[PDB]
Amino acid sequence: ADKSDLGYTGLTDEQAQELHSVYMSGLWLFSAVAIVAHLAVYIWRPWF
Amino acid sequence: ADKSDLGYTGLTDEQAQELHSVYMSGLWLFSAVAIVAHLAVYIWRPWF
Amino acid sequence: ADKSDLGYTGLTDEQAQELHSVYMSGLWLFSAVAIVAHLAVYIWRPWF
Amino acid sequence: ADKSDLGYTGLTDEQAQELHSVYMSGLWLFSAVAIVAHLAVYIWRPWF
Amino acid sequence: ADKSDLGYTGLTDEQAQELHSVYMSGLWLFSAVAIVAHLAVYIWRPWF
Amino acid sequence: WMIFDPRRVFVAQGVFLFLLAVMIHLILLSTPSYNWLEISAA
Amino acid sequence: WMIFDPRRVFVAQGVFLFLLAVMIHLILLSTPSYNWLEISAA
Amino acid sequence: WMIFDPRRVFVAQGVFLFLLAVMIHLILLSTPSYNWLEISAA
Amino acid sequence: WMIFDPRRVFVAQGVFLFLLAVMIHLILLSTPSYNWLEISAA
Amino acid sequence: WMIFDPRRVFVAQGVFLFLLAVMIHLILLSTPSYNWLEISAA
Amino acid sequence: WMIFDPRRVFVAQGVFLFLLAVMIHLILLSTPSYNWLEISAA
Amino acid sequence: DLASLAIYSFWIFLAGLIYYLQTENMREGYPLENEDGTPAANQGPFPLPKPKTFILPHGRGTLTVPGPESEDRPIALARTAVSEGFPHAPTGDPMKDGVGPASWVARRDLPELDGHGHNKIKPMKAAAGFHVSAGKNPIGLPVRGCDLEIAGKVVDIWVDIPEQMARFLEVELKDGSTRLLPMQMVKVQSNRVHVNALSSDLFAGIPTIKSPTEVTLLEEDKICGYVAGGLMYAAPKRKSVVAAMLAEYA
Amino acid sequence: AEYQNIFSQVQVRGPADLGMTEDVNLANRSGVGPFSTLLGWFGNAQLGPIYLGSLGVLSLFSGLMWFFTIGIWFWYQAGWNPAVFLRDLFFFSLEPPAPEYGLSFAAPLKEGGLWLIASFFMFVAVWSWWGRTYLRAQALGMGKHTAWAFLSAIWLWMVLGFIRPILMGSWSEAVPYGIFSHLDWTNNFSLVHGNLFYNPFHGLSIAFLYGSALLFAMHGATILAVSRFGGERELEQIADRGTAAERAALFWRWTMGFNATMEGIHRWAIWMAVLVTLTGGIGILLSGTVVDNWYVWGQNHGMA
Amino acid sequence: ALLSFERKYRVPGGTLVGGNLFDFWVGPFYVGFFGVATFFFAALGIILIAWSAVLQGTWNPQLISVYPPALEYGLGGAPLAKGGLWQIITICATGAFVSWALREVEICRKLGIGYHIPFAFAFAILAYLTLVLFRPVMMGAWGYAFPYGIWTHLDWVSNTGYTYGNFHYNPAHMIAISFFFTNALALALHGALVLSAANPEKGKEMRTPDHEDTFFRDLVGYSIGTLGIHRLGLLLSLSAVFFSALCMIITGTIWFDQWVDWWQWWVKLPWWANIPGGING
Amino acid sequence: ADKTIFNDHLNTNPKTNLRLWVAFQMMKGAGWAGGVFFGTLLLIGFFRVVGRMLPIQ
Ligand code: BCL
Ligand code: BCL
Ligand code: BCL
Ligand SMILES: CC[C@H]1c2cc3[nH]c4c(c3C)C(=O)[C@H](C(=O)OC)c4c3nc(cc4[nH]c(cc(n2)[C@@H]1C)c(C(C)=O)c4C)[C@@H](C)[C@@H]3CCC(=O)OC/C=C(\C)CCC[C@H](C)CCC[C@H](C)CCCC(C)C
Ligand SMILES: CC[C@H]1c2cc3[nH]c4c(c3C)C(=O)[C@H](C(=O)OC)c4c3nc(cc4[nH]c(cc(n2)[C@@H]1C)c(C(C)=O)c4C)[C@@H](C)[C@@H]3CCC(=O)OC/C=C(\C)CCC[C@H](C)CCC[C@H](C)CCCC(C)C
Ligand SMILES: [Fe+2]
Repeated sequence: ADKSDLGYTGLTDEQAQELHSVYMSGLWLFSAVAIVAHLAVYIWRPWF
Repeated sequence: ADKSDLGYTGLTDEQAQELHSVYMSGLWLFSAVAIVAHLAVYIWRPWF
Repeated sequence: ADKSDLGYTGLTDEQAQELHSVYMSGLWLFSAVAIVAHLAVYIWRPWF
Repeated sequence: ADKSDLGYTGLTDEQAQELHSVYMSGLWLFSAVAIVAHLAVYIWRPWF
Repeated sequence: ADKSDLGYTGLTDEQAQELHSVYMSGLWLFSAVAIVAHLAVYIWRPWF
Repeated sequence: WMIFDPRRVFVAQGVFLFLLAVMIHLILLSTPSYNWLEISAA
Repeated sequence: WMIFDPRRVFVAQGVFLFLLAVMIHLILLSTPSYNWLEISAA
Repeated sequence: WMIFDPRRVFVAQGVFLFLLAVMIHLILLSTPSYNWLEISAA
Repeated sequence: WMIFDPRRVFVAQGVFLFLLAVMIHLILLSTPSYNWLEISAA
Repeated sequence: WMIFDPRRVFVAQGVFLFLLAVMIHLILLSTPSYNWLEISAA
Repeated sequence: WMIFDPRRVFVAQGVFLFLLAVMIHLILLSTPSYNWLEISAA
Repeated sequence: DLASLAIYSFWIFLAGLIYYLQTENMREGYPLENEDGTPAANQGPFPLPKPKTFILPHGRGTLTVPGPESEDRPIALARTAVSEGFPHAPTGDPMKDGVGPASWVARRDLPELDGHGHNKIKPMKAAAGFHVSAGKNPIGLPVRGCDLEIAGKVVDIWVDIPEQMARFLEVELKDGSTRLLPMQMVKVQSNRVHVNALSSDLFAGIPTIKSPTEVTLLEEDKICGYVAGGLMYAAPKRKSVVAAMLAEYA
Repeated sequence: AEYQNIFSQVQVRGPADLGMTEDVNLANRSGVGPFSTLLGWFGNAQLGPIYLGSLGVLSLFSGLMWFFTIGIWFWYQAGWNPAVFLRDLFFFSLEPPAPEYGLSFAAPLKEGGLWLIASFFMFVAVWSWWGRTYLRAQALGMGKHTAWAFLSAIWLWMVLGFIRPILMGSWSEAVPYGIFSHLDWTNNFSLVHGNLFYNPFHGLSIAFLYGSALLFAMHGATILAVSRFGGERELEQIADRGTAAERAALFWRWTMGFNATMEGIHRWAIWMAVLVTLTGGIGILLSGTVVDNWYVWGQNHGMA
Repeated sequence: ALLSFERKYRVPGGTLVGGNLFDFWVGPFYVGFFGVATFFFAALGIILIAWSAVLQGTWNPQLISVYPPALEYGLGGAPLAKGGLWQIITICATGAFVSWALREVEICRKLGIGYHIPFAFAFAILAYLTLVLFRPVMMGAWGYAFPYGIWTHLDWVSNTGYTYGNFHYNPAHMIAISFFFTNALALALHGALVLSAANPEKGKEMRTPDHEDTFFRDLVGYSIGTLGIHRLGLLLSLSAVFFSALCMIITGTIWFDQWVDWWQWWVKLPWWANIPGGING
Repeated sequence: ADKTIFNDHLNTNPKTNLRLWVAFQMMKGAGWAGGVFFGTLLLIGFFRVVGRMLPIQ
């Protein structure tokens, strides 16, 4: 059993509930965590 | 049986009854067992 | 359900609201923004 | 269901639809920069 | 010479009644002319 | 659309960074002149 | 359930901390000049 | 089932004891402790 | 048939010229004459 | 039952001793401790 | 029939101009009398 | 002759070799099609040649391979994902249409021919091969299904001559309608056969042979292929079949 | 006596079935050998018939007399007693004329004796039996591929006692005779030419012998695995693609990353056989009058 | 990616426990439940050849050296490059080989072929592992093994390969070459076999399964069938592995001396004991 | 005896678990054993068990 057009599955309305909460905020739970995590890595230890 | 939304599954609130005892408390007592060990390892005996 | 001939798939708008909406995540943030990553490079350190 | 005898495609007019975009102009600026980013190298450094 | 009667094999339920039966009952008269010679060799000749 | 949201979105970011970071840890372990406790040796 | 509970984190994370601890053992138990358990006679 | 008797258990009773007897006697047919068979020579 | 379109220029033709790059690069960067990367300091 | 009669009691009963005895009479012909027939001079 | 053309000039004779191009190019570079391109150092 | 000489005819000609070979290996199957019936995204770094001469073994006419690749045989799958890569799913029962494990294809109606003037495969009742004379003889034996249950009695052999090796166990049902089943998938322990591929309540799903003698090539694809049909699927998910699928040795 | 019908494997015997008749002969095929039904419920159980004449009573007889030529130089040292003969059934040894006589057949029966006769009867024991893997390959109308892996196989035989040690002026450059003798020559061409490792012709002659357990370690496994469908008949699967050619054309594509055909798998199997003793044909055809050393060849081409 | 008849075979499952959690087709290549594991092992071990390069002194694949641990350190580990990095590639490569031989079983339960293929790479884990888990384990430590390279273990197979004298003398080895020379004896034919059916001389009919008992019977006299050469071709190549492990299970742990000291227990017999004869005399 | 779904049962006292399980399914396990779990531990498990009391000097 399958639907017709765009897009499935899915799943209107899940363009802003499934593909933005664990997809765009993934670029936040690791990308923004890198902002504070890297502030003590770039100097350890390229400058010995 | 599965549902609809996010996470579903989930399975709200099977997202806060099984991602809590072994996900949080599993990794928080994997952080209460790993950090402590270092405190007999950091200096004994990399300094030689 | 089965499918037919050229050019499913394809095809539209599961190629226009999907493949057009997933592919350009590798032809911009690695094509034009890499030139911003070139910024901290294009003089460090080719020129002595 | 599929296709027929040699070639299809083909075909007239389907030859210049999927074989003249990233193969005609996809190998034209690749050749342009192969003279553009080569004339600035024709002189450096075959000469000392 | 084996274990029992027509037919074998055999047997249902089996196994819980065959390989458990070929390691005690057939050893019941082997270990009847064996343990006697073991107690005679608990002292000659281990301690030289 | 398509792909997986209740499947391959919490498992495409758990063995993918571990397959780009912790395997990358080995090359900065391939140092023994740097290295975060080999400095005592060199 | 977002991820799998009785499948991915009851023994599969048990070979996640185990996949890290021991591959580095033969780097820290090893090393030509640390030991402090082998070199006690010579 | 899956274990044979008209063929494969008639070897488990007939000669399994003869083997586990004389084959272990081979080594201690000339041994510097137990003896008891080559103690006699004079 | 014989040769199609949308699969080569994405992962194959991308390593057909890069392959043809390093078979030219790994020759002209080592001759006792050229260099242009190391010979820029001394 | 579970083994053939006229192939392990009549004439194949002669290869459980003919092989057992003659091999026991080939180890102690190189050994001068027994012999019992090789010395006939005195 | 028995052989091909849209596969022996579009991808075969088009690589017969690269297979035969570079082979002797470095056979006449290995033999030291041409060189011919190294005008830099001198 | 020389120290460095013969090797520069080896990295050039014998390197023009895996380019000449991999194509003779990438004939059948190619050219590439997608998941419906359509010119595919590519072909490969070893592009496919147009087929050459293949004179047929029994004057069967003209067929050139690489040969049939298109969508002539019936295909039906209910798609769960639209992008290429993720698997498909049967509409009804996966043992109905023939999608997934049980695999076949529509072939032309002619029994495999060998030599003397007759088909490759025949039973013992027709090709009077080797009979029964003296002593007790095990022809006519009971069988057990994958559900560990009686299914039918195999009472005849399908003989061979050139390769001297029987091929099929003709399972005749009580109805009289015969069901067919291959050879390298069966194991008899003692007195009664025990199958582990198909249950005793799924044997009619394999249709019958219209001729008890003819072994056409259209019909040697499912009979030996449906056995895989219950090798992928059978049987989810809990209880006595789990103690019949996992573990084991042979 | 009757013939059993064991519980499903299965088998029914073959009676009086010779084969084909077009170009061969069948009268010389006198008798179908007595069928050893060695419980032939696995493979086959058939003997005879075969081709007979003088394209045949020459390889046996020259095999024989080559076979006879080295064996009496095993009885030569024994002491004329059969006890020492099996005690040194291998320790005995035999070689051609001395490294200071060589090409000269003028060596008596005393010293450099029984190498000129065995290699003389061998030279009609394998050059008329290669004329039967190449001629009986036409006894019906077939190809000759069978003797195209046998014309690059008696090619490593076309250096070891033919082409090296005849235009090199030495028979001691041709291989000693028997069981143990030629193994103080498989460890003699090795101490001498500087260890044949840096010699990537003998060495890459080995790189076509470690690969015939990479093509046949899976061929007898996989065509034993697609058999539950019907791909064991290798003559109804090529053009008429069978249902064992769709249980195989995906596997190695999914696995290691390239499939073949049912005409295709016999074209890498014999492109890892016609090059075993060919790269080593060239790998013992260059260990002679080029650079005697391969340690002093492995410092001039290999890092340069 | 998929063939023209790969429309139907595309079905999920196969994997052990959890679901289709890992079983996605990437290209022609099968990336199953042992797929992102072999992506994990592959992108981790190619640098384990490039690790012993900044230390040993050779980045080039010519002489990269991750030597086996020292002969005398014990049941623990080693130095760094001389055994430690050696001990790192130990469960990276052997972690990958069976992230693949049971991922083949993720293509054998999926359809329904014979379980005989995930079985022939298993002898590749019975001559390699006759070098790590078997011999080095007992007589002391991991020091009784070889460097990983392409050349280093060559002049290790040569120079340190006369330590049992002359190895042709070894009877477990001899007969783990006697299955390694017949290896290619039943392939130079079998390979020409099914080319000369379809392509005879020119224009001639294709052959049938009865022209195999008028060619090979017209050859050497034996004909165990048409599927009796995929059951004497697996009798060629797998067995050059565990009769070679045999003279690597008996060679160095029991008889670390010469194995040319092996062929003098054939003359010590009361028949011909005090009486020499040929060659020896 | 049946839910018509699979091939086995739920609970109850008779009819079931009286002669399933310990009968038919995995009966080959013990027949395969007796020579694998017995013929490969007479020089390995006994190899590191005597190292216990005697090696206490
Ligand atoms: C180029 C270097 C040397 C050499 C290097 C080696 C090495 C290394 C090996 C041999 C081995 C052998 N060589 Mg040589 N060999 C050479 C090239 C040849 C040529 C040839 C030029 O065509 C021939 C005919 C032979 C002949 C032989 C066989 C007798 C033997 C086993 C080969 C095999 O695997 O087949 C097996 C299948 C067959 C059908 C061949 C039939 C021969 C029988 C079956 C095997 C003989 C075993 C034994 C000697 C018989 C003892 C019986 C007693 C009565 C108990 N060699 C050259 C001269 N050869 C192997 C060996 O074990 O030597 C004794 C071995 O390891
Ligand atoms: C220090 C040790 C050296 C070394 C020392 C040598 C020496 C010395 C030799 C080789 C040679 C070879 N080495 Mg090396 N080799 C080394 C490493 C190895 C290793 C490995 C450990 O990986 C292996 C597996 C091998 C094995 C090989 C082969 C690849 C090659 C010989 C091919 C052959 O014998 O076919 C031969 C097969 C034939 C000629 C076909 C037979 C044709 C004849 C005419 C037909 C007669 C058949 C007859 C009738 C049969 C009778 C049947 C009866 C009816 C029963 N070497 C190391 C580096 N090696 C030999 C060689 O030639 O170098 C390339 C050689 O002399
Ligand atoms: C004095 C010289 C000795 C001698 C020195 C040695 C030494 C030393 C050895 C041998 C060994 C062997 N010798 Mg010897 N050998 C002699 C001459 C010969 C001759 C010959 C023709 O003269 C031959 C044919 C042989 C052949 C043999 C075999 C019996 C045996 C190797 C088994 C094997 O390779 O499988 C085993 C297969 C493997 C180990 C591979 C494991 C498979 C793995 C899992 C796959 C690897 C994947 C890879 C990492 C990835 C690359 C793929 C890419 C990604 C594409 N020797 C003489 C008599 N020989 C070896 C042995 O017996 O030990 C087992 C050995 O060490
Ligand atoms: C008796 C068994 C014979 C055999 C059988 C066999 N080999 C097989 C197979 C079979 C059935 C396969 O199915 C599989 C295959 O894909 O077909 C070719 C394979 C195979 N045999 C291969 C190689 C191989 N087999 C060999 C030998 C043999 N294979 C034996 C002769 C040899 C030699 C000459 O000894 C080699 C080199 C591979 C091409 C392939 C194994 C595919 C595989 O399992 O890949 C997993 C590997 C990774 C995911 C990489 C991770 C590993 C690390 C990252 C690095 C490893 C470090 C290590 C030191 C590598 C160094 C290699 C060399 C420098 C030694
Ligand atoms: C590509 C390389 C591989 C290869 C290929 C290869 N080998 C081949 C061939 C090919 C193409 C054949 O065509 C030919 C063949 O027919 O195979 C069965 C052969 C062959 N390779 C063989 C062996 C062989 N294969 C080898 C290996 C290899 N061959 C590699 C793996 C080797 C090595 C390693 O050197 C050997 C020695 C034979 C099985 C066969 C050669 C057939 C032949 O030439 O024999 C002629 C017949 C005789 C000599 C008969 C005489 C018998 C005795 C000499 C006399 C004593 C017995 C007699 C019965 C006395 C009793 C008296 C009676 C009258 C009662
Ligand atoms: Fe084959």
